[PDB]
Amino acid sequence: AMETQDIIKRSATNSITPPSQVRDYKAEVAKLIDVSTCIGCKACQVACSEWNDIRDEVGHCVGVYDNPADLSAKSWTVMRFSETEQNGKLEWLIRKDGCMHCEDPGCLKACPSAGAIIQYANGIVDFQSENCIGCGYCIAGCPFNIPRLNKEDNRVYKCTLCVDRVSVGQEPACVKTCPTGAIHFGTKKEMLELAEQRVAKLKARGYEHAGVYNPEGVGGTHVMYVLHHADQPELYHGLPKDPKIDTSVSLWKGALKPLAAAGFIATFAGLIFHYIGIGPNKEVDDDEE
Amino acid sequence: AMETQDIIKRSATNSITPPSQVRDYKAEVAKLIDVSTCIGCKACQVACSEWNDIRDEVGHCVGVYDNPADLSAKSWTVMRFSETEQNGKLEWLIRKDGCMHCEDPGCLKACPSAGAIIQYANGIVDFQSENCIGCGYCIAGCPFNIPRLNKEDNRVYKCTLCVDRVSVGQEPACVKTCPTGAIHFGTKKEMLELAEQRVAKLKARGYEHAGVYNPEGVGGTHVMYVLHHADQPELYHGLPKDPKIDTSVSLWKGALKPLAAAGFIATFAGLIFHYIGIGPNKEVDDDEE
Amino acid sequence: SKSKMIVRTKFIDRACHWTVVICFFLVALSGISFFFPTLQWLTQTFGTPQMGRILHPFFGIAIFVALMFMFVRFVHHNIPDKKDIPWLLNIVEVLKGNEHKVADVGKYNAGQKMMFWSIMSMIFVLLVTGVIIWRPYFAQYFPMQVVRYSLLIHAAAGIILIHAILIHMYMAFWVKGSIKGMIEGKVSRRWAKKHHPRWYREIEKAEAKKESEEGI
Ligand code: HEM
Ligand code: HEM
Ligand code: SF4
Ligand code: SF4
Ligand code: SF4
Ligand code: SF4
Ligand code: SF4
Ligand code: SF4
Ligand code: SF4
Ligand code: SF4
Repeated sequence: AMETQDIIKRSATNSITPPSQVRDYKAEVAKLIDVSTCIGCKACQVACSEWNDIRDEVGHCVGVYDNPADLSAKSWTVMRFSETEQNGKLEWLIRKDGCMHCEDPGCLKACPSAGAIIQYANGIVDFQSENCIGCGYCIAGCPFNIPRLNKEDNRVYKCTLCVDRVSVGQEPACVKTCPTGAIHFGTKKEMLELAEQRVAKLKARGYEHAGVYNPEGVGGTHVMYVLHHADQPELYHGLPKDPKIDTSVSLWKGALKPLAAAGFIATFAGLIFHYIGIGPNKEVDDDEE
Repeated sequence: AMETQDIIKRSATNSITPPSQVRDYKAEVAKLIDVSTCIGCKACQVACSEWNDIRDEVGHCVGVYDNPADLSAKSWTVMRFSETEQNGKLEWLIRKDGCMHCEDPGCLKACPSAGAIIQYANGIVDFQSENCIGCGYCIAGCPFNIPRLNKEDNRVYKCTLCVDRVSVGQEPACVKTCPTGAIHFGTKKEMLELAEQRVAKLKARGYEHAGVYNPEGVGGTHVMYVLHHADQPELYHGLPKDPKIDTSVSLWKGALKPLAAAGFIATFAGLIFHYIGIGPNKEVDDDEE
Repeated sequence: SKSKMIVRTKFIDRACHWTVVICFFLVALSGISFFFPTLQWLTQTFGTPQMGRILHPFFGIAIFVALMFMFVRFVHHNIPDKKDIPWLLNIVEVLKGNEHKVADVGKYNAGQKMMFWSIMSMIFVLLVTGVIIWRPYFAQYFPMQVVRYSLLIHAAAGIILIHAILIHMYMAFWVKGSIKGMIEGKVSRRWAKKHHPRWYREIEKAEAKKESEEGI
């Protein structure tokens, strides 16, 4: 572990013993998914599985184009389809779903196993499986419901932002494959620029609420979207509006720990000083004099 | 760890359980810095930081060209300048400073954390950060004052001899960049040859004490110098004359340990056999008969 | 002489003592983990090796502060005097459980006094060398050579103190009735007569006399 010496966050690691991160002068990268240019071809699902050496089961059709129906340990990205008339005419909104590579990841914050989840200087959040204990805390800590457990090895898996390709200078497999160029990749700074240019074009076409989805509640994401209707992200098969780490999780992983620590220390002190101060309670402390 | 199976030395590892080193049939490599051809351009500082993804702070000028003023966790090599008239006329002696990759490294000898410092069969001494506890023992163990702690992660860093480039067949970044060819790289055997050829040329120009700096006190180094004045290495901004691991460190990390071990074992034996032999010292051993 | 026990140690000095013992356990074990790296388990004394490196010196400082409180409260009772010679000469006889027969023992015996000064001198040495080798806060101000000597001396002092404590615990376990006095504070008069004659004689006199001074 830590061979790259650019680990800026590490799960279950005390704040006063930070992970190796001297090689942190690197530009943050990002994937930009422009749903207004997506044709729902699923090429990204196929390219992802092919590159990553994984295959999900052959499922069933239950009335919709969506398939697989959900992310799983063997499907790291899935296209989600939504038909709606909420905006005045029939629209088919199609969105690629998978890890958002949050700047402040809830999965990492909730994880109880040291080093099971890490965040690289470039923004990629990845699972170091040797340390995963299969507790599933990360599934609840994630504001986007992304981590998935593999029944065959009790470990979670998800989109790695093709860390094995990016680490040596190549863009992710899904990015490269996208037929229409709905998916873009590069430094986050220039992806934000491309996103704003696209939003301007959508507004010029009549989408007054077009916008970039890069949620401040999780510190921004390294997988962002350009949405025709940024005022209604739920329309895109439940994309959360203003996502953030849940308050109960923040308290549980935050203040509860040192509070409990103080109680324990204080209790031990009290009991110890108590025994010593007063002495045992035996049958006769009186005939001892 | 040990994936390369060519680890010839490992910190805090008992001598009877040596590290994996079956793949040890490899030629030793070396960098040769000919200070008589150095123009003090600092290209090596820049190339090093660029390649290694590190950036130090923008410092201050306090009257000399030297900058940064010292090696740090973010500056793995620095040019050191010295103006002198000690040899009869004004000379500007300029020397590239950084890890010497000693054959018998004092940093590794002083380190108390298993695997935090290792030595490869080819001569490269490197820090495995996952195991570093930030004690700083290596800073004192080093005869050249090279290791530097990163305040942001409590770990030491230094020149890695571009282990990530050399491991796959390419010379270090500073070696390649050197404008005048003052820095050379190759197998240590041929670098020693180049060094002697250079020394011969310097002698022919009037430098009767020109020589190669490859200190026997540390078993030779994998970063060597050709010096115009090898009889006065201190002139080159304090380069040590006849460096060696300090006697106090050798005793502390050497004989003190087994001695203490014997005392502990012997003490435990004595006390145990003592209790058993004589028995407790209670209030009355006499009315027990 | 009509009470099962007599107070040997006040609550304040008992509280301190056991605070020192708990801190010492953590500091000694973490120190040993750096000294003998093969004993990997000890690298988890403070949770993780990284944490142990950080906390060792802080708990060390706490031990020194507490031992200085102990120093000013016990030193006057640990002063070597000509009466201690008898002890020093029949050590072999004392170890066989026959000290009373061979020596004059007051509040604390000659062995306890030697231990006291050994312990007090070593913690001072450990404090000074410890500060010198303390990164990131203090080591920077000291010449490398001084840091090196301090690394050697600190290790040596730490080992000496741990041996000393091993012996100090053993004796405490050996001269039965002793641990209770340090936990509860009281010693039975017979324990006082056998192991510390002169001492109890003094309490007995101080006792009776001042109560006889009242004017019953
Ligand atoms: C008086 C306060 C003390 C201070 C400031 C102190 C400080 C230090 C420091 C800074 C280190 C180097 C590693 C690290 O940073 O954790 C160290 C090592 C050590 N200390 Fe202490 N310490 C103190 C007390 C003690 C005591 C009371 C003992 C004995 C129980 C002890 C035994 C050791 C040992 C054995 C080592 C490791 C040396 C080696 O690697 O061979 N220390 N201490
Ligand atoms: C679990 C381990 C220990 C036990 C059972 C223990 C037990 C005792 C007992 C029973 C006494 C008083 C005996 C009497 O009344 O004559 C005593 C005194 C003392 N102990 Fe400990 N102790 C332990 C550890 C330590 C440590 C770690 C230190 C400091 C490094 C320490 C320092 C002292 C001192 C300074 C005294 C006073 C002695 C004098 O004034 O001569 N003890 N201990
Ligand atoms: S490959 Fe591109 S166009 Fe096709 S479904 Fe995925 S994001 Fe949409
Ligand atoms: S989307 Fe979920 S799994 Fe991905 S980085 Fe964010 S919190 Fe972690
Ligand atoms: S399941 Fe998630 S939370 Fe649990 S150890 Fe593995 S990565 Fe961490
Ligand atoms: S970035 Fe890589 S891991 Fe993530 S969805 Fe795309 S192809 Fe799969
Ligand atoms: S790059 Fe070469 S010439 Fe330039 S300062 Fe460094 S060693 Fe000297
Ligand atoms: S120069 Fe110092 S840091 Fe480098 S190998 Fe030698 S002893 Fe270790
Ligand atoms: S600071 Fe140095 S001596 Fe200490 S563990 Fe890290 S590499 Fe080893
Ligand atoms: S060999 Fe590599 S790490 Fe060392 S100074 Fe040169 S460029 Fe930097």
